[PDB]
Amino acid sequence: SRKTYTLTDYLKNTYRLKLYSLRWISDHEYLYKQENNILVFNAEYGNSSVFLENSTFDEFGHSINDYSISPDGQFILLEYNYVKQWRHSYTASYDIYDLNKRQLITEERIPNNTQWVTWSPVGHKLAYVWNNDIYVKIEPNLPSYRITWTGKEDIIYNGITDWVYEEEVFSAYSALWWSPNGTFLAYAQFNDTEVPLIEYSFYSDESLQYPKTVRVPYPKAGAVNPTVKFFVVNTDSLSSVTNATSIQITAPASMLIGDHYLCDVTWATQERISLQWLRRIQNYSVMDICDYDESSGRWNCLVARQHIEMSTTGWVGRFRPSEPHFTLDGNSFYKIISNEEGYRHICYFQIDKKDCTFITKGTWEVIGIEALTSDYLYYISNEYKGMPGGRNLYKIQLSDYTKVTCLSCELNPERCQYYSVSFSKEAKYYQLRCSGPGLPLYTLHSSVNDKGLRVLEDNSALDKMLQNVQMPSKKLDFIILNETKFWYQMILPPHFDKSKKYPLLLDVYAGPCSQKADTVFRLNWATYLASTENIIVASFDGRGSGYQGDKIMHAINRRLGTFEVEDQIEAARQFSKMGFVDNKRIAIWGWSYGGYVTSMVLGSGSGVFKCGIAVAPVSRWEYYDSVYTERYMGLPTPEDNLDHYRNSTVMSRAENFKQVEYLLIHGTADDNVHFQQSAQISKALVDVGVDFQAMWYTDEDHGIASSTAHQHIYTHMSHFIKQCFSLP
Amino acid sequence: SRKTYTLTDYLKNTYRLKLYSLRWISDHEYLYKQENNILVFNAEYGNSSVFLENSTFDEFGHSINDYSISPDGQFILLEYNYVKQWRHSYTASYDIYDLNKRQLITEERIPNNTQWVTWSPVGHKLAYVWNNDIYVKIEPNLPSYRITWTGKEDIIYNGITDWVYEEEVFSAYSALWWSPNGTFLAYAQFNDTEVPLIEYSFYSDESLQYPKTVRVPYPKAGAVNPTVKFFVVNTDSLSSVTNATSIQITAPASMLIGDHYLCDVTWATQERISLQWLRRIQNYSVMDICDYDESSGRWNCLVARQHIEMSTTGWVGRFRPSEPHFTLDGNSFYKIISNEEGYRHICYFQIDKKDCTFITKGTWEVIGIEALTSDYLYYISNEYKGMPGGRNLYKIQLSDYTKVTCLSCELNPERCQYYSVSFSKEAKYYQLRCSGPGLPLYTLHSSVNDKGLRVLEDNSALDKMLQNVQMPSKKLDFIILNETKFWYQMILPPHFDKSKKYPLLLDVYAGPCSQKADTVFRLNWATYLASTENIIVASFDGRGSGYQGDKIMHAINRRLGTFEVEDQIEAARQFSKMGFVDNKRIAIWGWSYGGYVTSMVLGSGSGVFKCGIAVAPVSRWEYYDSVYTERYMGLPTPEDNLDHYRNSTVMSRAENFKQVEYLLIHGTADDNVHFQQSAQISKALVDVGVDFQAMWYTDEDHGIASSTAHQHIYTHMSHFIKQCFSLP
Ligand SMILES: CCCC[C@H]1CN2CCc3cc(OC)c(OC)cc3[C@@H]2C[C@@H]1N
Ligand SMILES: CCCC[C@H]1CN2CCc3cc(OC)c(OC)cc3[C@@H]2C[C@@H]1N
Ligand SMILES: *[C@@H]1O[C@H](CO)[C@@H](O)[C@H](O)[C@H]1NC(C)=O
Ligand SMILES: *[C@@H]1O[C@H](CO)[C@@H](O)[C@H](O)[C@H]1NC(C)=O
Ligand SMILES: *[C@@H]1O[C@H](CO)[C@@H](O)[C@H](O)[C@H]1NC(C)=O
Ligand SMILES: *[C@@H]1O[C@H](CO)[C@@H](O)[C@H](O)[C@H]1NC(C)=O
Ligand SMILES: *[C@@H]1O[C@H](CO)[C@@H](O)[C@H](O)[C@H]1NC(C)=O
Ligand SMILES: *[C@@H]1O[C@H](CO)[C@@H](O)[C@H](O)[C@H]1NC(C)=O
Ligand SMILES: *[C@@H]1O[C@H](CO)[C@@H](O)[C@H](O)[C@H]1NC(C)=O
Ligand SMILES: *[C@@H]1O[C@H](CO)[C@@H](O)[C@H](O)[C@H]1NC(C)=O
Repeated sequence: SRKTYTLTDYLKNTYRLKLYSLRWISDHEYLYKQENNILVFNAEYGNSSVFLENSTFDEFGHSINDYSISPDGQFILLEYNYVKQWRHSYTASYDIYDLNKRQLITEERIPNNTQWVTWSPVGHKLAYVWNNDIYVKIEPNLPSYRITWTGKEDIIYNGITDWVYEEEVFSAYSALWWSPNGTFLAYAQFNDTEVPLIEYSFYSDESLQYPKTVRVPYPKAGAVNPTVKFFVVNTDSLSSVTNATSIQITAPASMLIGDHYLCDVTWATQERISLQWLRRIQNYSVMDICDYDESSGRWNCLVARQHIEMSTTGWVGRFRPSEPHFTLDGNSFYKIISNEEGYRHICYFQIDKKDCTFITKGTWEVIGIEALTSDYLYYISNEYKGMPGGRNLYKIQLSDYTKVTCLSCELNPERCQYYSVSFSKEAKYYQLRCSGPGLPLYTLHSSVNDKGLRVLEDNSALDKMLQNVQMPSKKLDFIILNETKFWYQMILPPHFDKSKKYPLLLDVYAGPCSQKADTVFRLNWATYLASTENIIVASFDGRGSGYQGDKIMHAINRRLGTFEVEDQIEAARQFSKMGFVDNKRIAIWGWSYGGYVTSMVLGSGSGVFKCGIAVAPVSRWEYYDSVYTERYMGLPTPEDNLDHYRNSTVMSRAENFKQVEYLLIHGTADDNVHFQQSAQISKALVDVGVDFQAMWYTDEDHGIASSTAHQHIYTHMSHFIKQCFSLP
Repeated sequence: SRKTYTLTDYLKNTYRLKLYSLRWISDHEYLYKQENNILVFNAEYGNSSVFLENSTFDEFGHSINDYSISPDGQFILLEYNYVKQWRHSYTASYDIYDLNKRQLITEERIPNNTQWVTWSPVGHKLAYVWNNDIYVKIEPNLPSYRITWTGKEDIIYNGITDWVYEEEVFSAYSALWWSPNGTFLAYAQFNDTEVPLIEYSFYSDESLQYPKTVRVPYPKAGAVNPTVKFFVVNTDSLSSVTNATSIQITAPASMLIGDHYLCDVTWATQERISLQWLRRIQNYSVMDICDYDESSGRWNCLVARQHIEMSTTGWVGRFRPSEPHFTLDGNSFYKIISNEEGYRHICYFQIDKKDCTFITKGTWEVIGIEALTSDYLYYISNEYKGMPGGRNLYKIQLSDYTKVTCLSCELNPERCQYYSVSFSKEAKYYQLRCSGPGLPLYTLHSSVNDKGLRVLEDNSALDKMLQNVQMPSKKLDFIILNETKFWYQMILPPHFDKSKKYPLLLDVYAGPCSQKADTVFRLNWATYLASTENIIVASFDGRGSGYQGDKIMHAINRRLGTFEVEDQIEAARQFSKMGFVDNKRIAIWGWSYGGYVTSMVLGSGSGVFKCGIAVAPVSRWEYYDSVYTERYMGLPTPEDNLDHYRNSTVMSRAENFKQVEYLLIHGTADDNVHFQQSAQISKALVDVGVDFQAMWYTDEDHGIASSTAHQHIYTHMSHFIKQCFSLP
């Protein structure tokens, strides 16, 4: 009798997850916005005050898009006129509000169209990027000092990243790193002069008579990539008219030998910086430890003090060399590295000593190091109950590595099995965030004795609303494939009955180091497919998937479009043979890597799938960017991996699509996986005389996330699946 | 007759129409290519021999695309390495083969990537265009003389047209016109400096890592058009030492005022050239008559023999100002003009005298003037039986305009109601070519006592094959709307039965001066829809259509997207009265203008139609080109016609589409109706939440005509109509 979770429920966000986003600002207080007052909370006692009144900025004259408060609390950055670029990059105007006064500063304002801004970690110093050059402000109302002069659109980038670096190396537009003193400003410079450009049309509003051509430096696989330089500027010694001096730190000879990348920047102490560098062949990376010299005024990186990571089995790190977490003095640090068994665990490194010491071990993996104090290192792993898709927070005592406590496993075992955490400064308190399988639960804690302080948001409101609807349930379990455990999940319709046969949709991603079977609670298309259409939606993590060691993750090294595709077919075969799935109605779908796999599956000739939907698929590894592709496939030269680059396109399997109903969708302004990719898929289908369905989304990019497009594509695919499954 | 006309038959051409394409080379011989042998024929007696054996160039090494034989029969041009540009333009390599000898010419060869070649009209001089400049050859083996030096790719065009001029004005690449002597070479020169560029992606073979951006100068409505200059060179007075002397002919002062076009160039005599010009507001045109001054060396155009044409109710001419046919002495010419009742007839003009004399009159129109001799003007009209969609050859005795014979009406009246003609030089012989309603029949005749000589091709073969197929029939008829006749044609399934209800597809074009209802015999898609799928396929010629005078044709002046659209809806309504149509299954489709109308109909909210298909549609007139659009729509400024430009888009009707099932298809490399036009439609249906189907064809242009793409779209449209009509 209750209503079912409908397509329109998902689309209009009728059942919302409540959140509790805070920003720790000290060792015992955080900022939180409530009824859009920016408040401060005292962690120990829960009491709150009003940092910045909701009312303030009513007469400001513009919609304020985000804010940032100076660390040593005398000012606040008001971000407005936000215009978005790529995944992380955006441009914006900024005002500055002086708090010890009811006043916006009116002089020496940060310019409009600013590319990036950042407070120093302490005090109130400002660093920004405009027209691709760096600028520094010592005080909010004074003139800025110009640090670089070489900035040029699409060509020279100072302190911000170019397209590849934003997307694949740093996951940020930013390329600035202040010292903990705020004395030193470090920045990377990127040169893209000889990097080719991907070009495409943007139509814009009807009123535009002629289409625009968007042109972006984008190094496709095996092209000339950008180069990078790294610099450091003393921010305390600057002159109103005399040009600032930037000291350059050079990459180690073992990288300058060829094409390479800056991969990580991390200050250790006020006088030591850590640089991780990675060879274009992503086999070899070097951590450089560089110290400031009182005498010379320069930075020396002792060769004997370098740290090396190699991989014989695949590439380095999960998507990148892991982050190093330094002890307070800067003499040692902790880092995730693959152990001799191939499982990623925490290793202890001392700076002028060579090997490192494993402090965690076993048939699971550490996912991230989240905080370090002199008594404790806190990390998240999937150790609990051997479930690779779970997540908990653990604690190690550094005086005995065997002394390990799990801090989150038993807090709410049935409801919470997927945590993330956010510690105050010095880790005096931590916010725990549970993401499923029940409703998300946010809690606060004290670290001295790991006591539960409160409950910050339990989503009770959601709970009450959901009780009135036929929600689906989720199964997490595993199958065996050739002596190995591989997990899967199913989203089962309500009042599921195993004596009936249900149509099955295989939801697939399957990119390297991905995980599609886990314990998090989601409200999404699948929810609707199952609750209203009684469709089983299934996902499976096969060879190539992550968090279960290298044997499985690297099985696909130098070989995309291979074991990961086979394994999705085999999982389906095995789902077929469960008494409850009708083998006449099995479909497959996915987005991005997911579309490539889905396409490669549909073109395999397996006979197992009736129909599928590929959204924004890669169709040919030579079409995608250099950093991601080569990491998994090497270079597409005959000397290296050209044959497989050629044997693993969707075009080559064009003939087999005659055996299936295929819907191909792609947005036309996709700057990440270019429309070209699906354009070649269709040309290939056409050359061979195969019918299929298509949908381009004008001006949409890789996420197809504009509100109306979003509603449309999911509307379009629901029609498609419904009809594939003879469902009215 | 048992078997059916099948989709594959259409697509694979199981049933070929034979043709008889001949090339006259004198008053009494023609050449004909049978197999690959070139044959020469005698028209009077009908004997024939082999001019060029198919074997001659077996060791040429390159596949020969076409040939052109010098008018004095001494040499032949071989065209190879043919690369297609737009509709008429293309590049190619050329060799010249000396006939009296059997020698290829090795000296001073025509260059690669040549853009246009043409023999003089009498002898064997050559004029070609390479890198946008004109070169002349007196003798095939001698060095060429460079006539222009200003040529610049995409900017200066000497002797060839820019994109608009090629497609909308001359319907040709060529912009060279030899004088009948061969003495003078007259050529146009276009300057596209300020014309904006349409840009679009072209993806090419799979192997291209980066898509190429194609950029073409193309004035969209109301943008900066190209400019034109006209020159005439004396080709008898060229030297190697001195440069060629080009004499410019300026346009009339009444054209120089504002923006204008060069519409027609026609040589009257060895020393007289006729030029027509047209004002950007294409409602006024001026014919200029220019003579060579033997002493001066110049060309003078006496403002006094200027002839003016103005239209009160609309534009000038059908798709342009009609062409003049000059009597041999040059002093007078005949030309089709709209008369005072609004019908297009032949008018006689004497060069220095006012007005002109109409030699034909009546409620019908002359379609073309086909030949002129001392005693007779030959022309084609649609007078016979008052059928606007019929065509016939007529003869008028010049010494008494009331003496008008129909030369074609009674030859084969039940089989032939649509002819075209081709006359030999001096018109002593003519080939008739009938196109329907029966199978095409090609016949040769002598002009003396308009006698039949021979039957050239009667398609007997095709006849018998077709006897064994259940072919559809064709109903050609009319409906009365106000006090006016509007013609439709129906394509009826075999064994038609006026008692049963058939589903109907309205096949629409409906752009200005178009005619969809006629007596032509066609084997096409509609053929299949009727014969195999038992679908009636109807076309209708309403307001804005042509060959019925101006009341009908100009009714849509400055109002595109109105009466032509309404009228198609009304036609389908009328078809429903007629009791053999199922009004729950009426559909509509079109290409180009047809696409535009279909989409405008589908969005009218009319309820009449269930579904439709739009291929390569214009969606906004500001997107299409300047010459065509401004012809019917004026300028898109507030002071001229901007409101209707904005009330006539497909985008604005978007909400209405929820009422129907729509399929939109467009080639990504359409340089004519830019993909932009459908990209904007798709985004508008998306912004308003209307579902629909789509299909882009990568790298195809406005014709989407490569064999595979053609097979695929028609396959895909078949599936669409079939399911729209609940037909298996
Ligand atoms: C064919 C399309 C594939 C697309 C992207 C997939 N994402 C998601 C996971 C991830 C996670 C990263 O750090 C955690 C990360 O750090 C660079 C990159 C990525 C990749 C980057 C790649 N751009
Ligand atoms: C909205 C798209 C429609 C575009 C095309 C329509 N055709 C058909 C009729 C026609 C007939 C002509 O001579 C008879 C002609 O001579 C230049 C041009 C045309 C136009 C050219 C214009 N390219
Ligand atoms: C919390 O309460 C204590 C006692 O009044 C006070 O000192 C503190 O400032 C309060 N904190 C906030 C952020 O309101
Ligand atoms: C402003 O803050 C008050 C104080 O609680 C809150 O109740 C009110 O709803 C907020 N007003 C706005 C602008 O949302
Ligand atoms: C930036 O923007 C505002 C309006 O957009 C303008 O008035 C101002 O002068 C510009 N310069 C600033 C604030 O840096
Ligand atoms: C960028 O590198 C190019 C070499 O491709 C060089 O010409 C240029 O000087 C470099 N610019 C800077 C500022 O490093
Ligand atoms: C036709 O016959 C005449 C007389 O035999 C011959 O001279 C002439 O060359 C022939 N022409 C052709 C093209 O066969
Ligand atoms: C044209 O190209 C072909 C191959 O490049 C060559 O044989 C010839 O010499 C070229 N130049 C000409 C024909 O003018
Ligand atoms: C073409 O037109 C441009 C723009 O008016 C002008 O400056 C240029 O000289 C012209 N070129 C020629 C060769 O006519
Ligand atoms: C020939 O004439 C053109 C312009 O008329 C000039 O640009 C070219 O250099 C000339 N060369 C000679 C041979 O006089």
